[PDB]
Formats: sequence, C-alpha cells, structure tokens
Amino acid sequence: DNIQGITKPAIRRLARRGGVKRISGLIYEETRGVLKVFLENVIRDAVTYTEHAKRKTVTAMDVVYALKRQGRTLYGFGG
Amino acid sequence: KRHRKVLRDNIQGITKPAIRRLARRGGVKRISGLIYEETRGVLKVFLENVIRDAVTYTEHAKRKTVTAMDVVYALKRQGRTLYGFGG
Amino acid sequence: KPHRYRPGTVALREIRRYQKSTELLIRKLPFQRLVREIAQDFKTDLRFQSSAVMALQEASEAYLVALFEDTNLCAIHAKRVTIMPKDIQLARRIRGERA
Amino acid sequence: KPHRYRPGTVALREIRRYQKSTELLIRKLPFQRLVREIAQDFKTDLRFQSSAVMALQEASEAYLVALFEDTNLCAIHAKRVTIMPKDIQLARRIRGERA
Amino acid sequence: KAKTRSSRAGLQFPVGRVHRLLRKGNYAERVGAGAPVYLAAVLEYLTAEILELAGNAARDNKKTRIIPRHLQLAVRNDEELNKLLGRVTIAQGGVLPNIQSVLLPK
Amino acid sequence: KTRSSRAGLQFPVGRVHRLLRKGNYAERVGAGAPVYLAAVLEYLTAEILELAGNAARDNKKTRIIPRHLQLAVRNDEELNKLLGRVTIAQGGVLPNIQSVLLPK
Amino acid sequence: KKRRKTRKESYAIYVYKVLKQVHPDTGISSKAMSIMNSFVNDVFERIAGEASRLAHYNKRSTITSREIQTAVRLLLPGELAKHAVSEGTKAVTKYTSAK
Amino acid sequence: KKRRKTRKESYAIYVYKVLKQVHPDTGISSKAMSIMNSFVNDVFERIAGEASRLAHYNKRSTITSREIQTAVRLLLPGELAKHAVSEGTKAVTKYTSAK
DNA sequence: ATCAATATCCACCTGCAGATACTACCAAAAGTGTATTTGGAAACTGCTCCATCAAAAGGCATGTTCAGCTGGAATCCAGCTGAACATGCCTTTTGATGGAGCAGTTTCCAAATACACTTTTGGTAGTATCTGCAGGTGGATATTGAT
DNA sequence: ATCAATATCCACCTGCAGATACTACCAAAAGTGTATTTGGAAACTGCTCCATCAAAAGGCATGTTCAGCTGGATTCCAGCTGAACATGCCTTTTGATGGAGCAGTTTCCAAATACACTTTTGGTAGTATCTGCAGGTGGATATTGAT
Ligand SMILES: [Cl-]
Ligand SMILES: [Cl-]
Ligand SMILES: [Cl-]
Ligand SMILES: [Cl-]
Ligand SMILES: [Mn+2]
Ligand SMILES: [Mn+2]
Ligand SMILES: [Mn+2]
Ligand SMILES: [Mn+2]
Ligand SMILES: [Mn+2]
Ligand SMILES: [Mn+2]
Ligand SMILES: [Mn+2]
Ligand SMILES: [Mn+2]
Ligand SMILES: [Mn+2]
Ligand SMILES: [Mn+2]
Ligand SMILES: [Mn+2]
Ligand SMILES: [Mn+2]
Ligand SMILES: [Mn+2]
Ligand SMILES: [Mn+2]
Ligand SMILES: [Rb+]
Ligand SMILES: [Rb+]
Ligand SMILES: [Rb+]
Ligand SMILES: [Rb+]
Ligand SMILES: [Rb+]
Repeated sequence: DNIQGITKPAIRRLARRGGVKRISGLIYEETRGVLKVFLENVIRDAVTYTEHAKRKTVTAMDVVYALKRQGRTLYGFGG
Repeated sequence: KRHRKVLRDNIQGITKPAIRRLARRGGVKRISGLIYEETRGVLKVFLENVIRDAVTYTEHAKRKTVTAMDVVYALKRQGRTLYGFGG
Repeated sequence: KPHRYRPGTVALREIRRYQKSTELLIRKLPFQRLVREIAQDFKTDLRFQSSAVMALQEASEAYLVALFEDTNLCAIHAKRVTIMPKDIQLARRIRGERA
Repeated sequence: KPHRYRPGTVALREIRRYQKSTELLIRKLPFQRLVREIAQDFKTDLRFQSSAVMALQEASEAYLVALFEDTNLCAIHAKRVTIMPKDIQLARRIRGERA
Repeated sequence: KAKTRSSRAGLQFPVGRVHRLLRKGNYAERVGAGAPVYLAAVLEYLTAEILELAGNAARDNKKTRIIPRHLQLAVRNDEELNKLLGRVTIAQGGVLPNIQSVLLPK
Repeated sequence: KTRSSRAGLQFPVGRVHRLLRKGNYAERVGAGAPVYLAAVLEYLTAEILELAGNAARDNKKTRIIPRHLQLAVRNDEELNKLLGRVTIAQGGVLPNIQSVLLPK
Repeated sequence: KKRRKTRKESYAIYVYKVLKQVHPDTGISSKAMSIMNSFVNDVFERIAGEASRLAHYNKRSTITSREIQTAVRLLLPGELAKHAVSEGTKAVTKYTSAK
Repeated sequence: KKRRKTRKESYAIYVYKVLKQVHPDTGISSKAMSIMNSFVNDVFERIAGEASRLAHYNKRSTITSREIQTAVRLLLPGELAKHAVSEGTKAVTKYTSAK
C-alpha cells in the first residue's frame, strides 16, 4: 500500500468537502498521483531545511518554511 | 497656451482586430462576439492594478513622472516579473 | 420494498456534513507512512516531530479540497456533474502546476 | 466563381503568422491614451517615460496572450472551438484572479 | 523605565519589540523612531478586525470561545481579509458551506 | 590579481560581494559567498546563451535577439520552470496549435 | 532557573489584550491563538519586506513611517489599507505629542 | 562630462565574455543584453533572499557559501541545481587553494 | 485526379539602424596589508519527545449487488461568426520646440547609532481550581421517497 | 394526495481537556542618560527627455454582405457509479519504556570586520567607421478548394 493507503473513501470525503457530488472511478488514482507530487515538492524542500540545520529530525518549522516558499503559507504551527 | 484635452472612452482603442490578433498569438481559432467587451474589461482591471502600484512607487519617491522602473517594480510585486526594461 | 435513498441524495448529505466540519479526512497512520516513505528518497534515517507530520496533513488536505473545488468547476463547465481526470488535469494546467 | 478560403482556414494562417512574430499587436497611441486615462483617474498631472508605457504594453500583451491560451483550453474542454466569456471567467477563477 | 513606547503611542502591541524585530530583520541599515509605532498600530488594528469578525462568528455558532473554524469563517466571509489571506491556509479551518446550484435536487 | 581569476571566473567576485553587503541580506557576508554566487550566475548565463545561440543559428541569424532567449527558455523544461513567472519582452510565444483546431 | 528557558516569544499576550477590548466575554483556544500569532508574524514580514524594497529602490538606508505607510498601501486591499493608514498616522501623532 | 552622470553598472561585459566562450561567432542585440542583465539581477536577488531567510531561520548572522548552496538547491530545478552546485563548489575550492 | 487562384518560399539585394572600434578620462571600485574582534564549530550531555511495542476494541474499509440516471453519441437547423470587399481616417513617422522636472552637488543639523547604566517585564515553571462544550440521551418533527 | 422510514433538530446533562488563576524567579529586553556620527532634506541648477505641434501618407480599421458550419437543442440508451449490506482487517488509542537527538553551555580560533593606502577598472563621453539583417523585388513552388 502506502500511497494505496490513501483510500477511495478518504479521497471521496475530500472531494465532498470540495463540494463534489459525483466521482469518476478513475479519479482515485489521478488523485493519488497528484498528492504524491504535492508531498514530493513540499517534503524535498523541508528536508533541505533539515539538512541545512544539520538535524536528523524534520521539524514543523522545516515544513512551514517549505510551504511558505511553495506559495502555500500555513498558519497554526509556528510555535 | 496649455492643452490636455479630456481623456475618455479610450478602452475602445482596444479594437476588435487588435483583440483577434492577441487571441491568434494565444492559439485561438474562433471567437464569440461578446469576447471583445469581456477582454476590454479584463485589460482595464489588469492595467488599473499595475498602474495603481506603479503610481504608488512614483509618489513615494516624490516624482511626477512614472518611470519604467516604477512599472517594473509594480509588475514584480504582482508576480508578473518583466525582463527588458531595467533593474 | 426496503428503504433506499436516490443516487445523489446521500452524496449531497455528505457534502453538507463535510463542509460543516474541520476534522482531517485521511487516516492519520497511512498518511504518516506515505510521508516517511517519500522523505526516505531524499534522506535516509529521518525522524519527524509529530507537529511536522500534521502540518503536512493540514496543508495536503487543504490543497486537495481546493483542487476538488476547481475540478468540480471544470466538470460543470463541460455540462457534467461527474469529476473526471481531465477536469483535474485542466485545473492544474491553468493553475500553472503543469504549465 | 471568385476564390474563397473556407471558414477557419485564414484563422489558422493568422495563428501561424502571429505565433512566429514578436511585434506588439495593440496600436501604440491608443494603448498610450488608455494608460494615461487610467493613471489620471488615480492621480492628476502625472507624466510617463516612454519606456514606462512600453513596459505596460509588453506586460499587458503577454498577460492577454497567455489568458487566451487558458481560455482556449477551457473552450476545448467544453468541446467547442469558439472561446466565450465563460471560458475567460473559468480561466480567471482557477488562476485565483476571481475567486 | 518611565513610560513604555506603546502606552505613549496608545497601543497594546509592543512598540519596543516591533523596533528590535525590524533591526534584527536586516530590512535596512537604519530604522526611524515612528516606523515601529506606525507598524505596531497597523498590526494591532488588523488583529482587532479579525478578532472582531471571528468573535461574531463564535456568537452565530452559539459559542464564547474563538476556535480556528471561526477565524476561517471570519476571513473567508470578508472580501478584503480573504484577499489579504488569499494564499494562506488556516489549519483546522475547513471551508464555507457551498454547493453549486446545478448539483441541487431536480 | 582579481578574486575572479583566483576563483577561475569570468563574473565579478568583488561586485557580487559588494552587492551582497549593499542589499542587507545578513549582518555578515563570508568570503566564499560571492565566489559561489558569481559561479552560479555565470553558469546559468552560459546555459541560456548556449541555448539562445542555437536558436539564433536555427533561425539563420548570428545576432541573439529576445526571440532567441524566449525560444531557448521555453523549449527547455528547467529554464521554463525557473522563469515560469517571468515575461521576456519582445519574445512572443512558441508555435503551438491545439490538435482539435486543425482541419481534416 | 535559566537553562532550557531559551525564550520563545509570541504576540499571544498582546492578541489577548486586544480580544478583550473588542469582545470582553469571548475567549480563544490555543490553536486559534497560534493561528493569530502566525497572522501577526506573516503580516509583519510582508509589510517590512515591502518597506525594505521601497527604501532600497529609492537608495535610502532608513525605514521610516513613510516606508511603512507606502508598504501598507501596496499590500492591504482598499478599505483595510485606508483604516490601517488612519491607525498608523494616529499612533505616530499621539507618540510625538507625548512627553 | 556633463555634471558627470552617476555610473550605471551592468553585467553586460561579463555576459559578453561568456557569450564568446560558448558561441565565438555569435553576437547579442542590446535589447537581448537587457533581458540578460535583468536575468542575472533577478536570479541574484532570489538566491540572496533565500540565503538571507535561511540564515535568519537558523539564527546565523553570516551568509556563507553554505547558505548560497542550499538557496541554490531550494531555487533551481533538478539538473540546473546539480550543475550550479558543482560549479560554485569548484570555484570556492579553487579560490581558497590560492595563497 | 485536374486545374487555377493564391499563399508561400527563397534567392537576391541594398539602405541604414544599430553594433562596433579608438581615444581619453576618472571616480568609484577593488586589491593589499595589518590590527582588533567575534561568530559559530566543536565537544560534552541533560531532558524532551520521538519510535516502538502491546492489545483490545470496533470503526471503517473492502467486496458485491443492483439499478437509476448520467454521459456521450447521433441528428438537426438556425443564425452567429469568418471571409472578402470597399472606403477612407487616424496611427505612424519624421522633425522641431520650449520647458518641466529629474538628478548632480554642496551645505548642514534633526535624528540615528553607539554605550552605559537601572529598571522592568514577558516568559518559564510549579501548583491548584475552574469551565465551555463535546458527546450522549430523549423525544419532536422534517425530509425523502414510496404509493 | 397518503404515510412510512430515516435523518435531523433542540433541550438538557455531565465529564473533562484545556483553559485560568496564583506565586516565584530571572535573563533578557526595554527605557533612560550622554557623547558622537551622519542620512538625506534644502537650496540651487545643469541638462535630459516629455509633451506638444506639424505635416504627410498609407496601413489598417470600420462596416457591410454573404453563407458555411458551429453550437445548442433534442433524444436516446448502455453502462458506470451511488446506495446499501455483509464481513473482517487494520487504525486507533493508550499507557508505558529505552534512547536519539535537539537544545543549552562553555570554549576558543579561523575568519570576519575596521581601516588606511594604493592601484586597477568599468563606465561614460566624444568621435568615427563597419555590418547583420529588414524589407523590397520577382519569380518558382506549395496549399487550398472547386469540380
Ligand atoms: Cl478523463
Ligand atoms: Cl459565455
Ligand atoms: Cl520614522
Ligand atoms: Cl563563506
Ligand atoms: Mn478621468
Ligand atoms: Mn561569541
Ligand atoms: Mn445527460
Ligand atoms: Mn524647473
Ligand atoms: Mn510579569
Ligand atoms: Mn453537541
Ligand atoms: Mn552625509
Ligand atoms: Mn472608415
Ligand atoms: Mn443556412
Ligand atoms: Mn457541432
Ligand atoms: Mn439500463
Ligand atoms: Mn546521544
Ligand atoms: Mn578599461
Ligand atoms: Mn526578409
Ligand atoms: Rb492595494
Ligand atoms: Rb530546487
Ligand atoms: Rb525527542
Ligand atoms: Rb428535524
Ligand atoms: Rb511554397
């Protein structure tokens, strides 16, 4: 599993919060590919910040900074 | 001896042929009759926004003349970085 | 007859239910697995603060939810009510994620 | 008898001609007056370096060209070849320029 | 310490802190005296604006404590705050209830 | 002896060092910072000029113009991405007609 | 007792003061305060970076209230800017005419 | 000299040198050189800004070649990053090997 | 597949705008050489919080069934929109002008940095008490969907 | 229209996570006082380039007519996706234990800054001469569309 651990029902819940009524069977795999690309992009950058700071632990701040520079500023984790 | 006639309705200088041409550079083959007016409205907004910021740079610097750099800075801050005009 | 809701009745009910709540919608552990797996390709032997993983889930889900909204707009533009891969593909191209 | 190209043929010829060249497509003076008029509404008695006007034109034209591409993609999605206001509106909504 | 610069300026937000953060920030070689005052005032005001609307949202929802959901409803229902925060994600905020008309029954 | 020849560089190490102090990026700038950054800038310049000169050559020209810069950048996936939010003035677009628009 | 004390400052206590002035009987959760803290930090950075660029563009070594003011005009949407400018000018007046 | 105009420096002579290395018989128009000059300035500012932010995030008051290096890795795509990294490391090693 | 109207190609040519070549000059830039200062790497480690178990408990995911209703194919036609033509206007181009306003230079002081010395305060930590509201209950009533 | 099966709502209740309140403690942060430095406003003005006018001419816009073919409407149905139900597999939780490693602290030196000269250089300026290619021509080949 892993990526396949992100389930049809979970993807459907997400779709529903985004206002989606009806879903093509091919959507679940499209969606997983997209989520993978999103995480690759954000994680690459976060890990690059971890490495700079000489740490073995990815912190919330590593993630937060990575998100900000991807134009995806997240509030709530700057402690 | 000093001029400046009233400037009005100049949006209409964005002609149907000028808009067709831009649509062609953009790969468009066929164009609905309502596209021309829609495009004028979208240019107006784009210009308002860039000019507003360009003029804000001008005033801050206490100048009466909008520079290429004022525009370049306005474009950059809006995420439309322009190369070729300095800076 | 036993009782059945028409197709689309329950879908609408979940839309209303999920737009009212804020809880995360992907299971916590499988997401954690996926995250660590991707990170392992960039650097081995990594640990994560637990708030690091949650920042990543908050961001990922907010991204997918807003993407689903744009996708849905592209379906409707084509006179459908069913989202398809081509609707996702159009939304991402226009966002500049594929362009 | 006289020669007529079929509808769409000259359109396509014009696409190739314009995708090959780089010259600006809006007439200069009229663009210049539009700029002066919008600016004057913000602030009286402003002057413009002529390269400031050209910078606005280059930017405005690349913005409009790239928007037509997205618009076109939106028409085609709907199984049309004709761009309509609603394609522009869809493109701008997904771009984050509208909503 | 006689009078704090915040009390002098009429403010709850810390002028002295804003000043030190401007300098440590590598924004310019120098920082004038009114700049941290002006900025602290600006920050205080925008905070008040958000807490005001978010508080109202707590009221509407039958609550006296602001949670992130309320900060989200406050921001997304205000045209201007939504624009300022247009590339920002409020964690645990969810979304505004919104269904497209064509998806509604009949 | 220049810091540039000492680094094996065509780009100006001293100018870069000075621009770094001037731009208020940190309190201190180390001696290796401008060396590494001139190197990177020269390399990216080389990369674009390589590709743009080829575009000039393909179009039977010996002088690089902005058209050639745009063709070089837009035809290269990485430069295209690096400059994804940048307009090259007088550059136009890549010839590209959507399939469904062609006749048959 | 000064060791693991490494000060972690935030705007939380100043946010809370302002809460009481606008909603004296409303409280705020930890998570929501954290959101508000991010908000103040983010808007601080945006305004300050804009002021930075302004002064650099105009070859000045000093950020003043004038740079803060232009930054705000560039950054905040119409009406939000008008009131922020109004609040900013007021606090600099009050501050000057003070002992 | 007319009340000597303050000097306007550019990367032109350096872009020109690099050009003769790669395409010995190719010229560049002044408009093309103006794009190149904007390109070097732009990428300078982006790498310096990332470096600046990096230093700050880590409470470092010095931008070293290590900050430039990470900023290069954050900013540039795959293969450009790898090659840039290698060129800048080479130049630093060389530069410190003298004396 | 043939024919003709027309676009398109390419070789060729020549003006000339813009690119290039020298000389000459210098203010700022860059390098060199010391003296003086310190940022942060190094090494040691204390305590926070991260990974890993254990272990029910059951929640929720997966597989199957069945049919409603959606998507997409096929068909038609009105009329929008492209192509072409005639007409002539207003953009473009070339050239000249005063003069506004930007930008160089020097003077000079209100306000900034730079240090020191004293006082304050926000943040951390410990202990203790308080409370908004999630979540569970019951029972009313609204919705949905079959007749 | 009826009426049943569900969902959904409101009123109330109560445990507890998480908020609140009190007290102690202390560095670092903030104010205040004194000595010095300087950024950049004022004043004056040199010199660029912006606004404006002139006049000539032809590229291109406007407005029209005509009909090809597109979009938009309608109808149809095959099949995919939603609903519902039956299992059972794995996420959750939680309580608890090593131990990685982030984070605090003290050291100390390689490298940063400050500074004082000295040399080098890129930028500008003036004046003068090449050169790549736009855009014009004219004629050959290619594309499109009517039969
Ligand atoms: Cl699809
Ligand atoms: Cl429309
Ligand atoms: Cl000030
Ligand atoms: Cl260094
Ligand atoms: Mn007006
Ligand atoms: Mn130290
Ligand atoms: Mn249908
Ligand atoms: Mn004057
Ligand atoms: Mn206190
Ligand atoms: Mn409840
Ligand atoms: Mn001075
Ligand atoms: Mn006419
Ligand atoms: Mn007809
Ligand atoms: Mn059709
Ligand atoms: Mn059937
Ligand atoms: Mn250890
Ligand atoms: Mn020289
Ligand atoms: Mn030619
Ligand atoms: Rb604004
Ligand atoms: Rb990168
Ligand atoms: Rb830990
Ligand atoms: Rb109800
Ligand atoms: Rb041909």
